[PDB]
Formats: sequence, C-alpha cells, structure tokens
Amino acid sequence: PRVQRLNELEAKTRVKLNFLDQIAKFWELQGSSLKIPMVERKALDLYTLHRIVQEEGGMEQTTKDRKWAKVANRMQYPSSKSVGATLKAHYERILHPFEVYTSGKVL
Repeated sequence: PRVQRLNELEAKTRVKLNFLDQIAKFWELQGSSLKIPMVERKALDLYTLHRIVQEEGGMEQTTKDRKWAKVANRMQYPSSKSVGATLKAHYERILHPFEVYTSGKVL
C-alpha cells in the first residue's frame, strides 16, 4: 500500500484512462509514481485534469501565466500556491521527457 492517499485501482472511464497506462509503460523501468493527479482530492483523474490545463492554455503557457492556482479551483482544491506548484512540477517531470512522442503526436 505505502498509504499517502486513499487509492487502489481507480479508472472510471477505462479506455480514456488507458492513455495513462500507455505512458505508464514509459515510466515502468523508472519506478517513478505516475498517474498521481488529484493528490488532494484523494481520487485520481489525470485525463479530465489534462483537458482542464489545456483549456486554461496548456501546461507550458499556464506555467508562464502562473494560473496553476486557478486550475486547482476548476476541480475545487484548497487553492494554495503550494497546491498549484505540486500540480505544475508533476506535469513538468512527466510530460517534458515524454514530449518526444507529443511533439509529432499532439493529442
């Protein structure tokens, strides 16, 4: 378990969340904790949260705007600079090594 938050299986929409299992195959030999979105909200929905960040302006431009506070308001987090920085750093470490794929395949 190694319990930080309440989680076990978690995948409401399986085929859409399976996109997170595709990138999990990229982090399988790294051992790094992937598929950890709603670190506060206790559940895990990176798919819909990734659409939110994109409609705010994408992870890169929303970092320049520093609107990660307001991205946290969209799913009703306790909107802190710390909470926004947790989501920011988590996107930075995961998408920037994997953008070798998303460069030509911008989904």
